[PDB]
Amino acid sequence: GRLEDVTVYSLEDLTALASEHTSKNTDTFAAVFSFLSGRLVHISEQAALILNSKRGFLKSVHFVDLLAPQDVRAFYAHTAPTQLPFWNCAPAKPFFCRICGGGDREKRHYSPFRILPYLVHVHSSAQPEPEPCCLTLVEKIHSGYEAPRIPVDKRIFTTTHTPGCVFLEVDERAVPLLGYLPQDLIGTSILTYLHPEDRPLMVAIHQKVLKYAGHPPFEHSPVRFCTQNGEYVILDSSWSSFVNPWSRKVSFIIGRHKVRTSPLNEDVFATRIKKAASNDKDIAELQEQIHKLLLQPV
Amino acid sequence: ALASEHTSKNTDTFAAVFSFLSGRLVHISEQAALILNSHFVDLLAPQDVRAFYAHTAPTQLPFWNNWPAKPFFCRICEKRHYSPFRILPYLVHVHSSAQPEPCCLTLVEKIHSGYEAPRIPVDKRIFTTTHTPGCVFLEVDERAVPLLGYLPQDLIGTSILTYLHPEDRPLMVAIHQKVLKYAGHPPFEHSPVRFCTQNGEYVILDSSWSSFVNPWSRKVSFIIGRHKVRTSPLNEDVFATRIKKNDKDIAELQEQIHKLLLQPV
Repeated sequence: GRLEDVTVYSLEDLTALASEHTSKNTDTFAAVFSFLSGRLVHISEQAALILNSKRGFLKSVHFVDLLAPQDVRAFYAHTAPTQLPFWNCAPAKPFFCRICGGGDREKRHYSPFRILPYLVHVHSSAQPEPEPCCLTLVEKIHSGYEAPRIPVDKRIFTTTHTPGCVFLEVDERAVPLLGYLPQDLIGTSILTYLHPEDRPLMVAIHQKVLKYAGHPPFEHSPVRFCTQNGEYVILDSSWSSFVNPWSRKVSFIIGRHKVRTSPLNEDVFATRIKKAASNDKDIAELQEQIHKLLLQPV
Repeated sequence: ALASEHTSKNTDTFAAVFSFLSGRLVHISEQAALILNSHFVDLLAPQDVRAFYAHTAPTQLPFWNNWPAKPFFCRICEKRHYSPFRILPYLVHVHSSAQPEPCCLTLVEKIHSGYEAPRIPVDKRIFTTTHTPGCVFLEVDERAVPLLGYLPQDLIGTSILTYLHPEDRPLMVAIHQKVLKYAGHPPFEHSPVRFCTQNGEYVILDSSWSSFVNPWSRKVSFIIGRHKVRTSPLNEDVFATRIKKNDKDIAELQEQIHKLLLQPV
């Protein structure tokens, strides 16, 4: 089908490919993996240091095997060879993953990474052509409460949720603020992360969500939100909504959250065990009643 | 529930239960659209395999008829043919000689062109879309599938502009001007536009538009349209082979839309 040129690369071209990103700092690497096999065609010399891994081991892994299993689905979704910009018009959408250095399921430490993916072709000949590849610019990220430390007036993030109180969207600013990746939140319920003493508050919030539909956004009472290291952070939030213009019902609820405290353990990404068993009791109670009150048109 | 059995269906619907961490389909309903075999991720079109995995990842699946399920789509077929199918994936558990599996049960519905066999009523030829300030599709409702020929995965991430008749594209500038002007008000109509269905032929779309404005950064966040096809396309099967398959001259248009859509309101 009448196609424009590709720009094909080869193995020695890959050494320099995004040296601008790889020189940014000591947390960045570039990986190129084949859409055919899932194997690494090129990865930066510094990636063994950054993943705490070994150069040999990595030239022979499938990239996905490095990924935390929670993240494999976002990986496949965000790297589909069909959404991908080519590599230089609007182009390049960040996702997140935890990636380990592939140790031995005991010494395996996952760090969170921010990824920019691009499409690329390389070298050899199969039955037709030169190798479709993903170019991945990777960067280790840090808890917003360490080191640098996101300034206080910048500790803001945005989320949206369904009338069923299920998260639809979370902007990337949340990640170093809460220690979760977007995929951890999407499809889960906001109520789960809330302090129990604070969940009933959502009732009045969604009542205001109706009252103020078509009106500017409102504030209410702060709520404690559980970061992934387990400690709570106080959200000071503004809320509003989008009502479907045709059936005038609330389609989603939107929050801009100012994070007003810091946890004690400054590392929101610290490894934690947490029991996820029995707890959806008062949760379905609130979800059911909030949903219910939200069918009132307009 | 925890067993080894059955739910049947019928008439361009059938069930494939397949082995989870495994491969081979356990069960398959006596109904077979085109020639037997005994394999299943294998029956999918190249470009659909990514969706088939996303929507059937064991964690996303709900339990069967519990005490809830959401569609995805693929083309899941000389050599080959490929039809469109609507799917509902579930997690269930099955017995074998191998001392309970993990098991995904899927209910599969062959999809017809809204125009072919049992045509969709004219009053029901409505669907909705959303796109960014940069004219890229974010959301497409299922009801677009039988009407355009494309599965949502073909359209999400691509540009509205691409699909519009070149004759019709520059209405988009004005349609976006009105979006700013009618921001905060109920939907508006503007001149219609023609949309290139998957087979090659165009249809007229009569639409209303509105938008969602970010409440803090007072700029348009996305644009929503509800559309109604006026007129059957030249070809019946909106899914049929498709003939005239390059073109640019779009990019400038989208910078213009994107630039004008920067105005806070």
